[PDB]
Amino acid sequence: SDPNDFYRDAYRNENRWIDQSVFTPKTSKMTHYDVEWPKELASRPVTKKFHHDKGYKYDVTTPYDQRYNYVADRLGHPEILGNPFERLMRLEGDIYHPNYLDQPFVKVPNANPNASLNFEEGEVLYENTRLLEWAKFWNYSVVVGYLWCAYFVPYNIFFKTHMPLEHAYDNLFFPYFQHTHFLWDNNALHIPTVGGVAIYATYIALSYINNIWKDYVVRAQFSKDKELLFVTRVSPFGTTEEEVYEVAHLEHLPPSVRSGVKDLSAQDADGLVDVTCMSSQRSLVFYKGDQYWNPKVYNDFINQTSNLWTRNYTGYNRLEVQNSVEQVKIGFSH
Amino acid sequence: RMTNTTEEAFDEVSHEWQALVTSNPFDLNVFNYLENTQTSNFGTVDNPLVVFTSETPFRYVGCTGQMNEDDYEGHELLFFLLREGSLQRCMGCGQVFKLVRLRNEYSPEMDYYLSNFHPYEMQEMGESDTTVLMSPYKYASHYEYTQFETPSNMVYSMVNPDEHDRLLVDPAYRMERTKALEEKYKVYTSSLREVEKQFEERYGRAGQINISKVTYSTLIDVEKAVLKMDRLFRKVAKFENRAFIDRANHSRREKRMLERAQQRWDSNYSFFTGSLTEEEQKYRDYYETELEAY
Amino acid sequence: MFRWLFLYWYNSTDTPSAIAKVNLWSYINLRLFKARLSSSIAYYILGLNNLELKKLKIFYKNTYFDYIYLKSIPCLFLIIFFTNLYLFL
Amino acid sequence: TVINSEFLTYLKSNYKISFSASNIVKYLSDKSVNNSVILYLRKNKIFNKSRYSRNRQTYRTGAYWCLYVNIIAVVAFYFWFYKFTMNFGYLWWLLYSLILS
Amino acid sequence: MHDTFYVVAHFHIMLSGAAMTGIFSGIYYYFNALFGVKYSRMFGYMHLIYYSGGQWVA
Amino acid sequence: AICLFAKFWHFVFIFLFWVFFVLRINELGRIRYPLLVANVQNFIIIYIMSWAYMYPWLKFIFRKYLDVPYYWFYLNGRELGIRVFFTDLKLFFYGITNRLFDFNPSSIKFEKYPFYYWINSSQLTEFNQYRKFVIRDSIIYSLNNYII
Amino acid sequence: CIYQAYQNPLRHINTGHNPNNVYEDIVMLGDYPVQ
Amino acid sequence: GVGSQDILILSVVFAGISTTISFTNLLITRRTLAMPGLRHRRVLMPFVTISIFLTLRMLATITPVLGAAVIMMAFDRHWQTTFFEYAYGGDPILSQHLFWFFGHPEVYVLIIPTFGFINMIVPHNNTRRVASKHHMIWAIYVMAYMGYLVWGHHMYLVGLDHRSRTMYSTIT
Amino acid sequence: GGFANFLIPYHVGSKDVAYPRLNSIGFWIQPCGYILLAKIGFLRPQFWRYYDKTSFS
Amino acid sequence: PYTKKHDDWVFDVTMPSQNYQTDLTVNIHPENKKMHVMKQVMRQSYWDAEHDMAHEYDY
Amino acid sequence: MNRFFKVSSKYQYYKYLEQYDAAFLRKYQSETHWYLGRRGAWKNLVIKYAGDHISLEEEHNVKYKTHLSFVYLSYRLAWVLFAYVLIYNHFLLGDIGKTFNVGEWDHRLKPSAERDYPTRYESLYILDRTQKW
Amino acid sequence: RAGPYNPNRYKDYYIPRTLPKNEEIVEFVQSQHSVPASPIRNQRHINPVRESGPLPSYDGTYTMEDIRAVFYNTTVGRDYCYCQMDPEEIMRRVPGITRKEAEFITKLGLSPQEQVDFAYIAYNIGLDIFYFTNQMFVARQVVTNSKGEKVEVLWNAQCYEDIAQLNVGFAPVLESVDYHWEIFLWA
Amino acid sequence: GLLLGLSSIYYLMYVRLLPFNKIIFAWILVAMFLYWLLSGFVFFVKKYQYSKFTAAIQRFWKRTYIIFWVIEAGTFSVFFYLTLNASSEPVYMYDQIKIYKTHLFSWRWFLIKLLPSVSIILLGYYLQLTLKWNLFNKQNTIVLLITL
Amino acid sequence: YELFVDHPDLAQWTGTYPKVDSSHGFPFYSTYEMYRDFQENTLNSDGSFAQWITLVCGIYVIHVIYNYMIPYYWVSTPLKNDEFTRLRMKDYIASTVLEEVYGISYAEWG
Ligand SMILES: [Cu+2]
Ligand SMILES: [Mg+2]
Ligand SMILES: [Zn+2]
Ligand SMILES: [Zn+2]
Repeated sequence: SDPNDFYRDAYRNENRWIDQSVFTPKTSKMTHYDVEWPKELASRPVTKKFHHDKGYKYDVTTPYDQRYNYVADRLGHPEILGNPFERLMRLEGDIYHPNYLDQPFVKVPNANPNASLNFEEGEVLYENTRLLEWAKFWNYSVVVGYLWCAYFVPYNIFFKTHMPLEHAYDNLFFPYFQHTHFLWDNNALHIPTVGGVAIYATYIALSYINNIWKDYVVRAQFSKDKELLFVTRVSPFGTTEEEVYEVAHLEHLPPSVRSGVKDLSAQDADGLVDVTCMSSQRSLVFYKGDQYWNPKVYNDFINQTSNLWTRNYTGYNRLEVQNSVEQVKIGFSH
Repeated sequence: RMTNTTEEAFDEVSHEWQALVTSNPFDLNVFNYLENTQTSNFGTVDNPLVVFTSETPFRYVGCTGQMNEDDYEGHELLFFLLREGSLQRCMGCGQVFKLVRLRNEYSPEMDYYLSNFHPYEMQEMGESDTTVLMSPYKYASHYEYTQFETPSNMVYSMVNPDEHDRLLVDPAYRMERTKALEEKYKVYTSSLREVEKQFEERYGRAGQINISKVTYSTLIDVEKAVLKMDRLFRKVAKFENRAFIDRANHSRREKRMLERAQQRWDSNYSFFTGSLTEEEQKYRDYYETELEAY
Repeated sequence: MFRWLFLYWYNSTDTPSAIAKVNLWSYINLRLFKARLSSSIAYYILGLNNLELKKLKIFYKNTYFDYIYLKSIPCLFLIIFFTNLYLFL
Repeated sequence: TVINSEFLTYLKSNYKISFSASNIVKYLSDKSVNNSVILYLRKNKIFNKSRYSRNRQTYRTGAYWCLYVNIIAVVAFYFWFYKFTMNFGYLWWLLYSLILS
Repeated sequence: MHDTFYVVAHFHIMLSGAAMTGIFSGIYYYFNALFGVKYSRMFGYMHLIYYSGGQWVA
Repeated sequence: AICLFAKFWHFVFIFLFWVFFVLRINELGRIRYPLLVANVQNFIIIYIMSWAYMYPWLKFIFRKYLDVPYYWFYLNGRELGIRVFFTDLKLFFYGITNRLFDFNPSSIKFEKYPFYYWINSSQLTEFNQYRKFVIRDSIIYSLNNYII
Repeated sequence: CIYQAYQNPLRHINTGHNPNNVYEDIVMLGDYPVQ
Repeated sequence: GVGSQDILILSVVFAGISTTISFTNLLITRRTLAMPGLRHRRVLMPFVTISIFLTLRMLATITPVLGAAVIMMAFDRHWQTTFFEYAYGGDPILSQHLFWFFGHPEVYVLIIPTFGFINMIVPHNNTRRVASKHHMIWAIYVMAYMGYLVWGHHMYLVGLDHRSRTMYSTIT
Repeated sequence: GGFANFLIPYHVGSKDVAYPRLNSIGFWIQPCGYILLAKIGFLRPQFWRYYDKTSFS
Repeated sequence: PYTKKHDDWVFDVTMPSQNYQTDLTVNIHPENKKMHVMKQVMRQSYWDAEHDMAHEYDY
Repeated sequence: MNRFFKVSSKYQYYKYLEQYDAAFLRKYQSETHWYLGRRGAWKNLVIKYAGDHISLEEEHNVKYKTHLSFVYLSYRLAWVLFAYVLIYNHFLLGDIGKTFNVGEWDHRLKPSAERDYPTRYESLYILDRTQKW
Repeated sequence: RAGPYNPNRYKDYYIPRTLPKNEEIVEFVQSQHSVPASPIRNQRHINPVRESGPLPSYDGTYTMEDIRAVFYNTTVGRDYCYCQMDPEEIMRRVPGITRKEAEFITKLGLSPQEQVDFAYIAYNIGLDIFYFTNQMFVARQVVTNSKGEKVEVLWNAQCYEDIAQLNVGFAPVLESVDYHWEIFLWA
Repeated sequence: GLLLGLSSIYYLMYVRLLPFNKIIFAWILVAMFLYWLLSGFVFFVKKYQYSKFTAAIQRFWKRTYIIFWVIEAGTFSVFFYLTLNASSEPVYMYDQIKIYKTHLFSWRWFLIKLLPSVSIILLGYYLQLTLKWNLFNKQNTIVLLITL
Repeated sequence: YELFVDHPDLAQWTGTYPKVDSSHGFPFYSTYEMYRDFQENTLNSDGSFAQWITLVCGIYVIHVIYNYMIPYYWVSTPLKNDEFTRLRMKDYIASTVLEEVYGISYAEWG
């Protein structure tokens, strides 16, 4: 590796005429790229109606009937059909634009439940009725606290006195004075700002409470074929909201950080276990405890959710590393 | 911090990731930083200054002559609109610049000018964890710092656009393609290993390691410690995840562990000789049948 | 992994065109992580048969602080002597 | 992986290694390969020839915001500094056009 | 002469003369690219004559 | 006051940005690291703007250091900056050690008498108080008569 | 787009984005795609 | 009285906002959107463009000061903060000094682009290289730097300290 | 406006402006100030004319 | 873009196109040039709005 | 190595999970691929296609775009106001009293202003307001 | 008016549609280590030659001193110069010049000294003196590189640092007629 | 939210006896401006939702944020510079109290007053560290607390 | 050379021209445009006139700094001991700048 010597034998001014000879290497032929790639390119369909300024002769239209029909999910997606209220509002959404729905290479998923699916109900797997009462209490407390600390106190503190709070003058080194609301913001931009802020804050608080409470599972019932589990969770108005989940969607898996297993909620005997419906990337937080679950079907639900939590999550031992993966047999057939 | 391209990149992120993964010249020319470009030689008749353009008929270019040490510019800034097809000589400089029309392919011609483009920077790629370091002493010096780690186990493969759609809508096709790609990667790795072995046999080692005996002993000890720590961590993880890994005999193992620890932590103190701890003893008690083999 | 950039481009068997033969590009072959200079002074001189790359390394930079303490004694003693003389004079 | 001696001999007789492999994957190990994830990337035609992405050609929202800012500024300045409000009744044709629009 | 017609003349000749004259020069220097047509020689000369004289006259 | 009003307007802007980010995140269902970092940066900027009332505190040390004339001008001829730093470090170490493992001055005091701290001038006070403190002394005496 | 059908309705959910007199929404005002 | 003064103050505020917007839009491109070869060697760019960039930086300098002065004047006019009343602490000299700190740099930035325009016009007409491009660029930059120190020149009769007057005259 | 917008794309050799939306906003916004600063000489809070007998109204 | 050539090297107006470099019997008289057709300058292009209206139209 | 045990559902497309090692699934459906594992990305493709087209620049929320009535009203009002402002400021500055109306509001603590009259209905009524403190 | 067209609505084949065989991959890897790879571009000049041809001799057919006599006699009148020289003399002045070229040179309208200088320049640099100077290429030249190929160089027009002032054209004309709204349409 | 906002607007209008026509005009103009800004931001978000997030785009967004912060901080810097060297009457006779009018506010309450912003910053940092390992529904509580 | 090899951006901020020897024929891994403004706007470079004028102005400014403001910031309140002396010293430190008085030496010229 004497680099100078390498240079002394690498770039010689004599071989200049042959030095920059870009040569297509005569390497081994690869049928995938040297045979299959050309012929497939050679079979490219052609059209005579390319856009004069923007089209291309090989830009052929793909038939929608030739697009891959949806078989990924056995449940409908009403977001494709939208909501009548939106129609009644004539709202312009990105999930209802027909051009956006006109996928060129694939066929869009069906917006209605698949005809194979039966909507009949079966038997309840788990139930927790007092959760509704607890959630209602929490939501009512949140609403009452927001109203009190935000409106009732501000209403009196701003419109029912002339002396400001001690927090108003602790930082200002100015002579004391009284405050009145009849000589402030003559061009009342503060009124619309306060109204908009209050409306948006109330909406955000409601939506956040609904999202927080919407992950837990309040009532569950596996279907007659146990394919579509009907579950009622907590609704935003404190009521119940019913949905369905496909059997293949739910699972229980080790966390992404294997060191966090000991700090998992399900590690406790009276904890919580999350079934993750992978189809909608949804979560159903069942109470990890024996009292709430139904004895008859639990094992099957346990057998239907425990698929990735295997020995591989811990690794392979010294005697097991020999069988880590499937052996690749190459060259024994030529 | 590195984006999951299989679910995110559609057109622009697709081009950027493809450039960062394959270094295709046009692709590189797609994302070359405007701050600086690789400096080439002066344009001669035999050695034209190769100015690349991604399949564009014309490109504006300025002529500065032969730059000197004293002055960064040699000649007056004369701008010309070089067109693809033939070399053009800036008259004031006599500078022969040749336009190159880059076409999206994998031909050896693309390999000819592979060294004419500076490699793309990976610092700005991916998501960032800090808006901007508001340090006036580091305003234009260091790139943004990140709090998360960047995985390096990724192996990227290009896909035909419509075919990619078929992967996005058909999970079974995605699984089959992933298995086939893993098999292909394994085959390629085995072939590379065989090639390296053959090259070593036909040529020999490049040399001996210029390392110290103390460092060599420390490295051997470090390897042994790494193996031991890996075994210990594996045992700890196996014990911790006992409930979820196995569910049928979990009740029996838990009951046996509780009974054994009851007569070990109550009514009797446990004098532990060696590195065996209470957690290790409980783990050994739980999967008692497991440790009986290996 | 290369030290002299020329050698890096000497005979590259991992060209992207070659990489096109299998369509499998691991992140471990990123160009930005391929090669880097040695940060030492390097001058290309006209050798007897071809150019030779001479390597100038001015100062080794692995000094232990003890050595720094080893050399500082004479200067400190001279400073002390000068201060004492200027005080006495 | 596993490789057969017959295929190895056939390849060696057909191809003799005359150069080393520059791919960094040559330095990879079997466990490291087993700890790898395959990724997919759609390849299609390229249209935006810049480091930055392609941008639209119209901002009617921006134009309208600028016009509204100008109108609001004019009205507020007239009503505050000059204490004057526009008597919109004189331009009957303009008012009719605005109403019809 | 603070705050007087001398200062007024200084300010005007520095701004109205030099800056506007340079603006007109750049307009004529880039008349084609901005307008797409060649300038009108006679009327342009008349403008350059009357504008230059008026500044000094005022 | 003008600075405080500007700070209030900036705080309003930052709150509006945070609210918009929250609404968009709720609409989307997945968080963006750029958005999170931008919100964190806005909050940091607001927090930096929060400590603005300390102008008198900042003025003290700077005006004290600004009053010194040149040492070579021979007004005081004393330049003991680093000397003060080192000696004060040692003295503060000694003072902390004394406050830790020595006799601590007592803080218990009377807390239930009316105007017990309102002390008037007397022979025990030398009557060298403020020249106009006679009114305060008389009021204190009258209040003591009331509370007696 | 008055008397000249430049836009196509099948690709537009809300026809009428520009002032025109030769277009009508495929989704009628009393239409409602139901499940 | 209420009227033209307030209207002018509001117009000045609006102009300052617009100038800030324009300056951001211009300077952001020059720092980021420069071509591959025009990253740092400003001598390559035309004289008019160089003057444009320099005047944009100069405007970005004085615009916040002008805006703050306008805000203070508006507060005095409409809230009576005595920001200019000699009775309880204020001084018209402060307002005059602020206006002059916005004053002379404004004229200096205004007259700058015309020189670049003339320099660009002359070189093409004569088919010759400029006399001293680097020297002219450095002189323009030095004149811009010096314009920030001629504030007292336009207020010589305000009666500042004789040292300040002498310094202002020497800088002018 | 004119010189910068015309030349920076050409002279600086940059694609459009750094913030084209901001450039358009400023171009459309200048008219408000232009009009406001030019109406002060003819419009005053004292609207009535010298011969206007404002006492009657 | 325009691609019509409209001007090339034209002689035989004041300089004869024949080769009389060393023709002592031939004398060139530039003052006796024959009349030619006046070539008006290229008038500015007029937009074919309709086609342009189609070219700049947006779907 | 742990191989998938069995599948119990009805749709045979689910049987594809029976030929993959759990880690592989964890590799292709969890950690990095958790947000996309075992989900048909119809929504992703739809969103990308929608974003690709040159749609109306006016938007209200991430879910739905801006209201057509609001857009039309804002555009018409802006155009009419700009036209009126231009006409008045460039042509109708002669008799401002003929072309302008005087009105303003005073602070509620302060007494009602003399010019604080209802616009366009002055010839019918007179207004006054009680102060507060 | 053509209807809307979506380039992403048509399938494209920029990559093979099938995966390669394991044995084929092994063979390709074996071959890839057996043959040398094509070199990448190296910007090192091999053997530079005088770009404007050989430098003028101290004495000979056309010494540099004669060139030194040209700059002082440079002029640009409003008409062509009928001072046409005898082509043979020009041919005598520049050994290797084509006679017809001199006839073309003598028809240019320059004074005989300038004509001889232009003829010498064309003979030394191989300039094609018959190509018209237009907006696309200001001049055309033919050369023979170190690879021996007979290549053509189109010396194009330039600008005085003002691209806006540069007449960007695609025709062999002199007028500036085209006004492209986008300076960089392809960004 | 709509009920509360409408009730607040009506109560404020009734309290101020606002003129309906002028109030409606001002409110419409403000709504137009705000809606336009929000629509621009939403349009940018929707465009950057997919196939638009380049490293150039990220850098441009960071640069835009930094420029906005710098432009905002400029006026406050001028105000602080004016306030530090604030004007007053002559200290010789006119304004003698300025020597004793330090107006130094005690820091003993500043920390207690400012603690909420620090708590919010700490919660933001925790959320930024937690986003890589948490779920969208799991992190909603942090967002709610930050909003409150 | 080590700095330029390590952090090229800093080298650009330092205006250090590319020190890598590109005689090998292969282009460098990281090229950049130099910003020699710091190396130009100096008294020993093309900015000699600008730097000289700036230095002269700063010397004029430094004289104003050392003799007009800082002494004014020294004494602020009425003093019991030699207040008149301190005020006289402060004022004479500023009221006797030669630029205000040196004319009379050569007065017949004017
Ligand atoms: Cu001035
Ligand atoms: Mg004056
Ligand atoms: Zn040149
Ligand atoms: Zn740095």
